[PDB]
Amino acid sequence: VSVINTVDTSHEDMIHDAQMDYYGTRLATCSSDRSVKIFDVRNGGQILIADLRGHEGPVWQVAWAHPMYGNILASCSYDRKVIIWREENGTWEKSHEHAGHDSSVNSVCWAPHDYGLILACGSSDGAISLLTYTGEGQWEVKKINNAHTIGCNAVSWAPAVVPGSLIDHPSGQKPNYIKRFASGGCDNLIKLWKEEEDGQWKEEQKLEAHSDWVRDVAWAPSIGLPTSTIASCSQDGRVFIWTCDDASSNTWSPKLLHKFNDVVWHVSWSITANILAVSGGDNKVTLWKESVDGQWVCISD
Amino acid sequence: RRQLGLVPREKSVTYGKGKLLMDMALFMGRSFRVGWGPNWTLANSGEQLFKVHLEKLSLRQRKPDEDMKLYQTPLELKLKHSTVHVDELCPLIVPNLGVAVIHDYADWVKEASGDLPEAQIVKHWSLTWTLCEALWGHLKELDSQLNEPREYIQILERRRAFSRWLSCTATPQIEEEVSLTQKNSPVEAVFSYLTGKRISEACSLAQQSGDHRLALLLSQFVGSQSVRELLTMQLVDWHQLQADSFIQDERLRIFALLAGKPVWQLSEKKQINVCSQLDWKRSLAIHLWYLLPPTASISRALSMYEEAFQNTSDSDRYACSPLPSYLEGSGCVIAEEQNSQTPLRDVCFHLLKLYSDRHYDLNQLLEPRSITADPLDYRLSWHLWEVLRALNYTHLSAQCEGVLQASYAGQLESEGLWEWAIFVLLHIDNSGIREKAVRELLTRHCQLLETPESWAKETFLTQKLRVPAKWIHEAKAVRAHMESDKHLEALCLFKAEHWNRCHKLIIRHLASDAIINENYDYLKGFLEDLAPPERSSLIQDWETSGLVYLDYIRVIEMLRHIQQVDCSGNDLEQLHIKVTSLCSRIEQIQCYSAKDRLAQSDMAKRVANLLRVVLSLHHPPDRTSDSTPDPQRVPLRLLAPHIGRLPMPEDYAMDELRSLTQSYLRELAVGSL
Amino acid sequence: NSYKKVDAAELLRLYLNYDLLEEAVDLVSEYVDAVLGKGHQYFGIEFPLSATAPMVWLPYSSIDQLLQALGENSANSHNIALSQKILDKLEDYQQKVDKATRDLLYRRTL
Amino acid sequence: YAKSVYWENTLHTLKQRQLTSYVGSVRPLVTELDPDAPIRQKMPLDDLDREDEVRLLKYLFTLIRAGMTEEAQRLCKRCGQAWRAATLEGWKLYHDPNVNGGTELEPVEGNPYRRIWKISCWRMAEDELFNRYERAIYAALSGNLKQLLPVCDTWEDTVWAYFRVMVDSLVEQEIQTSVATLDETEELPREYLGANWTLEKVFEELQATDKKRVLEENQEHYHIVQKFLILGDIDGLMDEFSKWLSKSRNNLPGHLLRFMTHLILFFRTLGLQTKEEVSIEVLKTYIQL
Repeated sequence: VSVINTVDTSHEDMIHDAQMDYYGTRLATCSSDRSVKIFDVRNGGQILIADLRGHEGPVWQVAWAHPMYGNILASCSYDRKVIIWREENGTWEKSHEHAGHDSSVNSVCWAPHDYGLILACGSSDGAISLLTYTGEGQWEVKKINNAHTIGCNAVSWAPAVVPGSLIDHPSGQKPNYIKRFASGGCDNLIKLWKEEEDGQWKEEQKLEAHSDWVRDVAWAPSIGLPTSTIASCSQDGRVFIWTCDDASSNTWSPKLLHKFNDVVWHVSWSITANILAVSGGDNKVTLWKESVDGQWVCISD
Repeated sequence: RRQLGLVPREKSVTYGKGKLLMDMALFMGRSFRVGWGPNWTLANSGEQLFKVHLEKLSLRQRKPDEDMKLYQTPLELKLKHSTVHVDELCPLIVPNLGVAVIHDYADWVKEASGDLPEAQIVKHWSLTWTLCEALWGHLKELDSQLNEPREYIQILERRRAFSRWLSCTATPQIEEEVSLTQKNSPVEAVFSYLTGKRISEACSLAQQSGDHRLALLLSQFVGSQSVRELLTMQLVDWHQLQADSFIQDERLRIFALLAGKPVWQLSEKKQINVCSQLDWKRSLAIHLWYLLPPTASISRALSMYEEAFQNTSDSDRYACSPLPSYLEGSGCVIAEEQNSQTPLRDVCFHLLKLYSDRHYDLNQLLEPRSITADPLDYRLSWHLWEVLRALNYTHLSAQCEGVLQASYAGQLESEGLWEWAIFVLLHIDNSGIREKAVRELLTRHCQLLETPESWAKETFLTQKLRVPAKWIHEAKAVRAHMESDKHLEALCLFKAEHWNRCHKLIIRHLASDAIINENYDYLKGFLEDLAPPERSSLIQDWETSGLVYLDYIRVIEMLRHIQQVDCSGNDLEQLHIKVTSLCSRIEQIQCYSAKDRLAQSDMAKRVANLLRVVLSLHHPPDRTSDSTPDPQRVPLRLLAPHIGRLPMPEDYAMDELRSLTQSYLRELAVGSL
Repeated sequence: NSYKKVDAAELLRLYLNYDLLEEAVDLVSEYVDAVLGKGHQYFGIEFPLSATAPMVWLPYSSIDQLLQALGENSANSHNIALSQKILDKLEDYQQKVDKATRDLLYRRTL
Repeated sequence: YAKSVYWENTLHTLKQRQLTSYVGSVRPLVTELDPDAPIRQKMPLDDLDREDEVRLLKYLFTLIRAGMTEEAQRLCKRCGQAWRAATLEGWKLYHDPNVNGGTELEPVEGNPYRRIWKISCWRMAEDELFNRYERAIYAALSGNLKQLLPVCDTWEDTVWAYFRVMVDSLVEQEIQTSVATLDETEELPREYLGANWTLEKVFEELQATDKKRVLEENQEHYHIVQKFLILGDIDGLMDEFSKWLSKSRNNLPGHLLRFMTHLILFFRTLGLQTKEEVSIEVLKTYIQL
């Protein structure tokens, strides 16, 4: 590892998330100071683009959209809100505000651009929302009530090319994009979710191996890999990898990667899927690699 | 005050309280998240790796003039030894079935093995590719035979070549060992030479030391089995007679080596282990030269060596374990790791196993830990697999190929060789994964600034790798949306052949400013390539927009030409018909801005003046005065029915009326003469 | 008593930025008791700590910095007593966050 | 899903919200229950009625695309849409036979405001708030090819969209030349009244389309025959048969060679002339079948 930049992010209070754009040209950061702060970071510089104040509580996650839709950012808060923000002519204003949750919204994640411009959001009431851009400023909103018991903590989408799921298609038709996502919660469950032929959303599969509240869950990008893979982390300090080795079997295997001395907070996949980052309760990140023997090895200690 | 730091976690009032769900500042008020970026970049907020770092996963400390050649030369070798197939929407790259690549790599590493600071890794790659030259490459001995070379001759030349490699892997340590031992003990120096097969130098040093009947004994040991059996008896006799214990243990070690005895048991109950203190290569070389006949295989020497370093029920261990060159000398007695059921070994040992057994493992062979002190260096791992795949080894898993190709493509993205990350991802047999992996990567790395470096990578990808150029410009259009340039968005969307997106952008952002600056010949460059019937019959609203701007330009061009050449009445009939076709169509343009409304009115003032010059060339004077044709002699009767349709403001239209009353009053002042 | 109804944490950030440590100790002494319902209406809070309400929040980042900003002057017995006035009250609060959490979990498991 | 009322689930949801026991979430919905309320309020239905309306509108379009407009009316009547069952009559041509002095009494037919009704149906075709299938239903009865082609997703549907509007446009041109109406102050659109039509033109516009399916179907053997039989052009059809034989003789479908033979025998039986060198070579190819 080597440092490029050491951004002085002007936040007065605890930072909860730090995410770049699809190209690594910009940085967004959110905090207990009711702000999301956007920077230019090109060539190791720093320039503040915006102090996006306009949540009323602590902000718990940020997510950039795919550049195919233009310069769009989402963020979620303790105040029950999800706000969507956009850069047009070079200025930032609010482009949606969704308050349709019954407690703190702890996570947000965008769909693969192949599904359309769709956002997912997970809430402390136990629900999940999906927000689909319909056109001309408008949004459809679906609310999966009671998606987790006790509370919902994290949401992450499946990549739009599921491995193997193309073999039966004769040349000249479109792929039938089977929209899916994963979510974690205070019921100790990870759950997999799918859209059905009526446009309703359904609990497809459960993943049960943590002995404590699941903090986070992330799906691996299907770049080069012929398997479908997920990481998830917990309040008992575990990290599990989960493989699905046949997309027609829909069958998943839990592989313990590590168990730390305290909580694990977040799990984050490399843009080439081959490496995992893991945020530890002793304020550290650790970095993890799959070998050709399929074993998970640390690269930070 | 000054602000204080974030209080370290063991002094937080939140310490241990992460389960107190009713207070969100206990449940999440000390949590954080982290974000990856391209080139293996990370955004962070922890204790060491308020603030955020930007970080990179990167291999070594940047000599770009040196580091890059250890990727680029192997890649410009492999790109000679695969075929590119173009029968799918995304091309496929497939190995050339054969042997040549082993020599391309072996002679490249022979050049590279000198001055370069990666010298430990480059010399281990030299051992691996000269082992591939010893085990599957040929160009010299077998290749002299004008007949199909029998398996027996192949097995023998493979042993003759490996019976060079096991000396070349030993010489520099023998030459240091001899430089030290020669002046203190010539017996250890003679033994060191013999452990590298240097029997000529061992005999020479024994004639130099005063050990002439040792030199004579050594000089004959290159064939006759009788001397191996005569020393076997002589050692049995010296032991039984208790005369061994008056001979040097160092000299008894030479006699045991020559007699083909890996361990000897003395009358003192001392044991002399002949392989003691040695490295793993000279240990295997003793099995190949001294413990076997000339007529044995590599696979029997390798198995007798594996029979020498493992636990049995009936023998002590006498050989060392095969380990990667970065773990040799370390003193590491690997203490039987209580998770790691597969003990680590050298890539050179795994290749010797794959030569001894065609169904031996490929996973532990291609894993970087067998090659280097770095779990991120797939440089040799991928180039070994894309030689084994060419040698028709096929028992790797598709997850393991996927992890190899994705890890090496990520190693190539991270240190900036993203065009070669595409070359690796183009060896993905699965078309649906291959197209998405290449288009997703292109969508990150294609720039709006068409630099010499972007142009070199774009020409490499299109002219070597056959990557469809449509996706380079799909990527540049997705980049042009993020960096707001709607000229480069229009142009890169047009470089992706969807007409209606280019046209309905041109008519709103490019047409009006181009007309306002008389930059016609530029606006024409978009419009005449949209105009062909196989494109324009797909364009919405074309005939009232793009065709109106373009017929206006082509009317100006056809007058720009008639103002320079002796053109015919047939061409001026055409020009009058083209102008008359244009008046009640500038009438019909969808003008969204005041610029568009000004472009429309200056096009109209230009057309009203074009119509006069076209008509005074239809009404030239009689042949009695050598004067130029007057645009003010044009009949009112042919002007007014078309000017009375042109979208012109008062400041344009009342001037047209002063020009029309000037020609009307001339139709009267030449009606009364 | 206007700004407490907008953000008592941005006020506490200001009071730490300006060394107003006794006003910060009594602001925290009000805010913790406003979350315990004794004055929630003066702090904008809709609902005080109950297993029948949204989950509550406090600026522990600023409270850890206030306890340090007091403790940096550990030669003064007043700074010690002002630190204890926070600590003793934060367990009187957190035993009730524990009970409210147990009362709530027993209403999301029936 | 609905089985006793039109928009039954939104009706149930409104009647449930009228009860003072409603501790439900207030999803934004229509508050009125006429069929224009979603477009007047710009509010949604609930998603069961919003599936049934989308199901029903495709079946109504599929029936009208099959001439079964009377079954589309019966399906509207069967699904409680007594209103949409009436809109599916408003295109009928006007007639009072009794103007000529009957000896008994005869019924008055059609719509004496058919022109204003077509203008109103064209307005229902062009707002993006209407479903593609409801826009296409009113377009296929008001000449709006421009809002009909957004649903025509076969070669046959695309030929049908041109021919259905070509007849409707030529009918409007004869009517608006022969029937002197008075004091009508609104126009039918000049893109449709000013439409020049020919058979050749329709079979160039069918090669100008972006719909790649239609561009691939407009190259298969029977769709080529169908173009030429509609044109009446036997001269170009025998050059198609020559353009096929000269490339494909040994590989042509045996039933297509039976058809090509029997179409030449049909033309000969009618005394219709063919390119007899090609007729000879089709017959020789079919003896060689």
